[PDB]
Amino acid sequence: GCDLPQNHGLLSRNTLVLLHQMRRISPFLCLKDRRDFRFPQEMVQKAHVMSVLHEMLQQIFSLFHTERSSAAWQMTLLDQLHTGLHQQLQHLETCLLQSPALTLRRYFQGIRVYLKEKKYSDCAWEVVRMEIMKSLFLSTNMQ
Amino acid sequence: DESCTFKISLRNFRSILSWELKNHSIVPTHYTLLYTIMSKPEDLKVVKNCANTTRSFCDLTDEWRSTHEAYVTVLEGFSGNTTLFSCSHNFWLAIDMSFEPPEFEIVGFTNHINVMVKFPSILQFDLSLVIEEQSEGIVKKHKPEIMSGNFTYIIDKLIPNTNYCVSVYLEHSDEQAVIKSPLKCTLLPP
Amino acid sequence: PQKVEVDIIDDNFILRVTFSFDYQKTGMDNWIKLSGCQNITSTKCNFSSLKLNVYEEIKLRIRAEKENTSSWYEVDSFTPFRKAQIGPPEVHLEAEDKAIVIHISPGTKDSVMWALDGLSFTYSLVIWKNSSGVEERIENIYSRHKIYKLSPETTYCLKVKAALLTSWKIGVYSPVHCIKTTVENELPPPENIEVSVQNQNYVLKWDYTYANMTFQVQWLHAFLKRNPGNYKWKQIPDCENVKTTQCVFPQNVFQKGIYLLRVQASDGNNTSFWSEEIKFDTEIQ
Ligand SMILES: *[C@@H]1O[C@H](CO)[C@@H](O)[C@H](O)[C@H]1NC(C)=O
Repeated sequence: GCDLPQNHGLLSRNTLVLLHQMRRISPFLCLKDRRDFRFPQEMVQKAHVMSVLHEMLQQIFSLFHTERSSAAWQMTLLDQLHTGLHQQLQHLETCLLQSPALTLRRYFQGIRVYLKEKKYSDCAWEVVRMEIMKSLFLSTNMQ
Repeated sequence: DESCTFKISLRNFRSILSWELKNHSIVPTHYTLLYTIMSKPEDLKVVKNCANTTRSFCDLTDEWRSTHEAYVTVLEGFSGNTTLFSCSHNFWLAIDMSFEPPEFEIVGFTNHINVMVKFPSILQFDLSLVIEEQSEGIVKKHKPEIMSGNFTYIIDKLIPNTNYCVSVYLEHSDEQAVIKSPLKCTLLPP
Repeated sequence: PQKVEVDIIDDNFILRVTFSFDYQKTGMDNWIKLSGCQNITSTKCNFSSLKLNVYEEIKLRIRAEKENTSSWYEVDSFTPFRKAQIGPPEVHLEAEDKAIVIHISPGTKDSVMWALDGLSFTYSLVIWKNSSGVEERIENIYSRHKIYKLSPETTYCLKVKAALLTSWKIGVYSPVHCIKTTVENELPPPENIEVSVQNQNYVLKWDYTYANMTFQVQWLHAFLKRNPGNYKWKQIPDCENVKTTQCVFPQNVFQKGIYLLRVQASDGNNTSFWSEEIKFDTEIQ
């Protein structure tokens, strides 16, 4: 089996804390730019538990590495977001020894599109970050 | 300018959104509180507890049961036939909420001590109850297993005519600091 | 209409006359015309034009006509992502005296099949000497990886394929590429790097073999080995042109989290290649 470093609960947390600290405007002003993203809550089987997780972070990674993301978030907090997403991914994926991941991804496309629509706006960006944070929390009820 | 600032903590197991005002010339008299969320696009509910309250705080223990959602809230204060101002803010319970220690008593015996932790009888978070036993230089942390009104953990294998100090406290996470219960000390019968 | 089966690699549909392609979403009531896929001699349908939700469960119809008669063929329902194949990665090789630098990127860039999954990419490599046929296999490398310990003036060939761990999807090998390592550099690179800390300052040491040399040291964010496009090796500034085999700077220059480091000997005229990279975790005490 795979045993994460004792300090991985500490890793998944630091992502949430960053996603928090990246907040730019008052989520009030954006209650108009809201949207149900239809997250696949039903998810959250140890092997699955890891796939779904690795499934998600890489996506969170992919979504916040964008040319555009770099233009709506202070760069410092991007780099540490990215550093702690890679380090989580890296030793999770080290366990490559031996609907599902697909619902997760259609889900993430929505977010990719929903933005293109709302035209990479300030509020559009909050909505996402915030949304991501929820989903991550939910995700994070897996230890 | 004018800024409202909010404290959200769990006291006696009751969530409690408080708030203070800074740089307000005319301080209101009554406040009303609204909150919504971001996940689905609803409209502000109006907390009934806290509609038109004189007190500078609210009891959200029944409206905000989810750790994994983000609650955005509008406070407004009226001082006369008027709406003085309206500020906003949001909270993530998993981050913003402080967790006050519960009430506890201890009772000294020959070979052991008896901590009774007075919970209430009635939602919940991923918290862990610590009971901390301080002797000379020593400090054995005790975390018992899973809130039922009075709760009794038994500190055992203790040396008589020795002195002990009990501290109690809930810790949501390693990272976030923890509030410790005031110290209570007894002496074991010989 | 007789059921024809299609296999998808990348953004294309390969069937295995002139054809017209149409598709219907699940709960099918209507058929959409695939543009660029109608009245075409070729079997392969390229749909990197909308056709979003490769994720959704589409059904494909194909019309094939011989002479003046049209034959109709439907296809079993499928989600294209599930049936898709990672085409041959793109490879560029950079040559050194004793190392080959590899920069891989998905072929057919800006694909709609990969989209977001386009950074999830984990490649695996196969490499051998022209003469000796001796083949070392390397697995799960990120998009940028450099291979060391290679004899100079030797032609090495290699071929690689992309893979996605979570998806479990795996696909085609690149075509083999070959490069001849350059003529051995007189200045071997500095070697045996080591990060330790003194007081509140960072100390970084390594082993050069030639006295009287000035060195330049640079770093990179650790994760940035993953993304395949864009990535500059910022040079740690105290280290600028040090005259000795060690460099020290205060721990501050680096904020939390990982970095990479390499160190290069220059004698002002010619310059040695770079040292092997070192993962550094600012949380190394
Ligand atoms: C590899 O060697 C073969 C003969 O064994 C020769 O045909 C081929 O051209 C060589 N390729 C390179 C790139 O040296």
